[PDB]
Amino acid sequence: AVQQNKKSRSARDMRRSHDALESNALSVEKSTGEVHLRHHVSPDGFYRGRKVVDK
Amino acid sequence: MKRTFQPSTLKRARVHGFRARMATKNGRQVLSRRRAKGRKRLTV
Amino acid sequence: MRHRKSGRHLSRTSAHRKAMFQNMAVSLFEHELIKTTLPKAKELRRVAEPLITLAKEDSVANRRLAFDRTRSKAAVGKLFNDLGKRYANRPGGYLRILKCGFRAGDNAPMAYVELVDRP
Amino acid sequence: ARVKRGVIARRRHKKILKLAKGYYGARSRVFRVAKQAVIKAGQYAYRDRRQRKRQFRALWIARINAGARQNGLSYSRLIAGLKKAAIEIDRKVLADLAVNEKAAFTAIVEKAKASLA
Amino acid sequence: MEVAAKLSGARISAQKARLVADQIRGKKVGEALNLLAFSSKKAAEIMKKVLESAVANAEHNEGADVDDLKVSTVFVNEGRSLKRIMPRAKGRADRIVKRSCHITVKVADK
RNA sequence: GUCAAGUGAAGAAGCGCAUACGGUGGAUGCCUUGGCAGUCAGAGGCGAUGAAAGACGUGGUAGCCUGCGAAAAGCUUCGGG
RNA sequence: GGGGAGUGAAAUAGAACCUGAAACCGUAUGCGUACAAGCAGUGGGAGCCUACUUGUUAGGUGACUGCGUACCUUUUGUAUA
RNA sequence: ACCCACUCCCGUUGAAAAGGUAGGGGAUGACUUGUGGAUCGGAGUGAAAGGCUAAUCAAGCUCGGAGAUAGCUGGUUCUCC
RNA sequence: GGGCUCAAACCACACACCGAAGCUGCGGGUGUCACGUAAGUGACGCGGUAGAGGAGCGUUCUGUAAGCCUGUGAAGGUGAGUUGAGAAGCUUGCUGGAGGUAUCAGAAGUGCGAAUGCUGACAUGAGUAACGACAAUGGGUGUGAAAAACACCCACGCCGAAAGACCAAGGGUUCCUGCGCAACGUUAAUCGACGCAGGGUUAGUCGGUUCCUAAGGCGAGGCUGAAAAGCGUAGUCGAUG
Ligand SMILES: [Mg+2]
Ligand SMILES: [Mg+2]
Ligand SMILES: [Mg+2]
Ligand SMILES: [Mg+2]
Ligand SMILES: [Mg+2]
Ligand SMILES: [Mg+2]
Ligand SMILES: [Mg+2]
Ligand SMILES: [Mg+2]
Ligand SMILES: [Mg+2]
Ligand SMILES: [Mg+2]
Ligand SMILES: [Mg+2]
Ligand SMILES: [Mg+2]
Ligand SMILES: [Mg+2]
Ligand SMILES: [Mg+2]
Ligand SMILES: [Mg+2]
Ligand SMILES: [Mg+2]
Ligand SMILES: [Mg+2]
Ligand SMILES: [Mg+2]
Ligand SMILES: [Mg+2]
Ligand SMILES: [Mg+2]
Ligand SMILES: [Mg+2]
Ligand SMILES: [Mg+2]
Ligand SMILES: [Mg+2]
Ligand SMILES: [Mg+2]
Ligand SMILES: [Mg+2]
Ligand SMILES: [Mg+2]
Ligand SMILES: [Mg+2]
Ligand SMILES: [Mg+2]
Ligand SMILES: [Mg+2]
Ligand SMILES: [Mg+2]
Ligand SMILES: [Mg+2]
Ligand SMILES: [Mg+2]
Ligand SMILES: [Mg+2]
Ligand SMILES: [Mg+2]
Ligand SMILES: [Mg+2]
Ligand SMILES: [Mg+2]
Ligand SMILES: [Mg+2]
Ligand SMILES: [Mg+2]
Ligand SMILES: [Mg+2]
Ligand SMILES: [Mg+2]
Ligand SMILES: [Mg+2]
Ligand SMILES: [Mg+2]
Ligand SMILES: [Mg+2]
Repeated sequence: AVQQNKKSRSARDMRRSHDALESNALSVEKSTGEVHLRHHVSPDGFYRGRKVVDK
Repeated sequence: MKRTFQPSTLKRARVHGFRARMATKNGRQVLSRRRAKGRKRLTV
Repeated sequence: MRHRKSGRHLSRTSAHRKAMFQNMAVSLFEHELIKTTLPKAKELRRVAEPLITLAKEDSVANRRLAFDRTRSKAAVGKLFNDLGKRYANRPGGYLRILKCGFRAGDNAPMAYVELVDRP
Repeated sequence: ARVKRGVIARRRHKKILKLAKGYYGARSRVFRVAKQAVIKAGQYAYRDRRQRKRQFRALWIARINAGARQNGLSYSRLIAGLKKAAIEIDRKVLADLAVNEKAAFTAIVEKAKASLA
Repeated sequence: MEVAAKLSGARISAQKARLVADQIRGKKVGEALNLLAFSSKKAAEIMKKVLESAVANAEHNEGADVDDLKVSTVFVNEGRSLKRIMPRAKGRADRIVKRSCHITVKVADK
């Protein structure tokens, strides 16, 4: 099964009207002022104030 | 699945090599044709 | 449906699933802090936490039960010599699952699994 | 001796596409689609020079009908009255009076009513 | 002023890279950098490098402040494709297009 | 002011047309390194004194082309310059 | 891979390099577009926007509405499924 | 084992231009197999199916006659009177 | 179709009106005749496939042209305006950076949307199917810009008449080391049968060569055949022995 008619560029872009990416939930640590994913250990290795991975 | 090319350099030489071509008159014609066209490789 | 069912398939056979979580729990007892996927870390709770509960009572039968479920002499020794005594007064919750980011290779949600008292 | 077609062909295709400006999709971008649209638009435009005269006359007659019925006459009776009394004001001007100069249109309708009887 | 950085021949599709570009268009550079640092897309790793290279151009060639800059213009253009052959089931040969794109980020204080 | 009835902009997930600026692509123009066809001549053969055609070598530095042949991008001599 | 600097008459002549068309893909702006049925135009036509010539103007868009079933070929005959 | 290919299912833009999984037949013989060799285009070879002769067979492939022939199909390009 | 019934039905009569690219009006073009030895007037025409007849536009080249235009900007490209009945012409902004060609003639590879046309580029499908045996992974450490895939360690799993080790054929440097990651690898890659460079293969006894022959080949003379050749003796090759 295949198209009988080439899909128009308007119709192609209309299907893509649901393709937009969403932004993640970003939080800021208070011990360091560092940006991290909400509910995730910070890239430096802190979660809710304390260092957990210690690099 | 066995395919048509089963290489044997000895069989290749004895069927298509330079001395196989030079042995006959139609073989010499192949070498004349391939020299006239300018083939870099003459036989195999 | 999976109404009220427990467990994660994790795209594995049950033999491989059993072998992997026994490997992971042994690794967690040795290192006290490991990184794995978040789905594996959440299912590792139900395997590794009953082993620490068992290790609180040191006996020949409990140690043999530990060895049947870990198949590791080092893990059995650590459970009854260190972890069983360390968590004697802790009523469960010996593990901590902390979400790290995502794996670079496949964007898999990562988690840190650490023993609660000291990792 | 040898004649390249590139320059002349590009000029031809650009004239067509310039005429297809404002058309949807391939009708303004693709030559062999735009060529059909430019021809069809030309067929319509020729036919609608004829249709415009019909459309406007139907619009004048409808407005004259509305204006004359406000004055107690139907369109057909007003035209017959405008022939009995030799008034040659055409329907384009009559429809302009019926909208913009209502006192002038009333005077004409009264002149048609008197002529009928 | 407006400063730009351009990455030509980014080995990713223009369609894929435009999803990330639509997220950072019109944003302050600091916010856009934090969005790109935590995105799961491959285009965000590439886009973040172009964005911070544009920020560096604005701070060296023009002497600006990162806190005054915002992403004024970002667009992704299609680049050169690479042509490849993939075998199919019955001797059929299929052409693979390996798409690349040009990523232009412009920062401006204004 | 309250209520009722009537009327009603702006707020586009995306899309269209126009315009501007790009990208891709490599048309067009202009150009020529190479061809095509003649005209007038030349030469009308080369080879067991080893041909046509090659292989492998040959250079300060890897490869390929050109030349050359263990005397190997060349040796001797006679002229030109 | 770029941004400056510099070279150059010219670098959007920067080595995939003269010119640099079209398809095709974008970004920006203007107008239109979420109660509406079909070859997508054409006739009429409001509003909005822009520019001066300041409304009998030019450009862009175009609500709403009349009419309207591509082209080629082949055929007695084709919107023709 | 090896040779084979009876059934089903899968696969049918396949992992595969003939396969796979599960079953199946022969398995000291008119057996299977390696290396080398002989026979070929109105010719070969055929425990015979018009089978096979390099994924091509009621007469292989390749070049030439050759731009075969085609009362057939398709296509045939600027303007106006 | 809505709806319609002393009709918005049917029968008869009458007066109106609507209605086409028909007719008339107004302006314009053109054909043929006639008058004009003129510009032009008059009359009648002017839908059209196959097809006949007539009149033109434009493109490339040659002559006109050792001319004329052109770096104070050619051709080409891209907009705007304007002229003609049309093919089209002309003027100009920008781009471009060295060529172009008036006029009138002469020659044609002279005009493209179709031919399941040919070549290249790029779309749609669609960021979809798929990522090639369902033997299987988990963790720690290192390195690195970056690690699910690289290296190491601890576990787990798979083959084991092979998924291990060889000889032959076939391939030909893929072998090892250092450096490296664009492309290649159906993902990433620091890794590689990938890129750059260097290194590496040592025989009286292994295998060839050499000796000997099988099938079969070639084959001095020879016999045969229009030619080309065919066959074959002496011989000489030819391993799989
Ligand atoms: Mg439950
Ligand atoms: Mg899965
Ligand atoms: Mg089992
Ligand atoms: Mg939007
Ligand atoms: Mg200068
Ligand atoms: Mg130049
Ligand atoms: Mg260029
Ligand atoms: Mg609406
Ligand atoms: Mg619709
Ligand atoms: Mg109009
Ligand atoms: Mg209609
Ligand atoms: Mg019929
Ligand atoms: Mg019809
Ligand atoms: Mg059809
Ligand atoms: Mg249909
Ligand atoms: Mg049986
Ligand atoms: Mg039969
Ligand atoms: Mg066959
Ligand atoms: Mg025959
Ligand atoms: Mg003939
Ligand atoms: Mg023919
Ligand atoms: Mg009338
Ligand atoms: Mg009329
Ligand atoms: Mg008429
Ligand atoms: Mg007239
Ligand atoms: Mg007529
Ligand atoms: Mg006619
Ligand atoms: Mg020219
Ligand atoms: Mg064309
Ligand atoms: Mg045609
Ligand atoms: Mg689909
Ligand atoms: Mg799906
Ligand atoms: Mg899938
Ligand atoms: Mg695989
Ligand atoms: Mg990388
Ligand atoms: Mg093996
Ligand atoms: Mg190696
Ligand atoms: Mg890769
Ligand atoms: Mg290598
Ligand atoms: Mg013989
Ligand atoms: Mg003899
Ligand atoms: Mg011998
Ligand atoms: Mg032997």
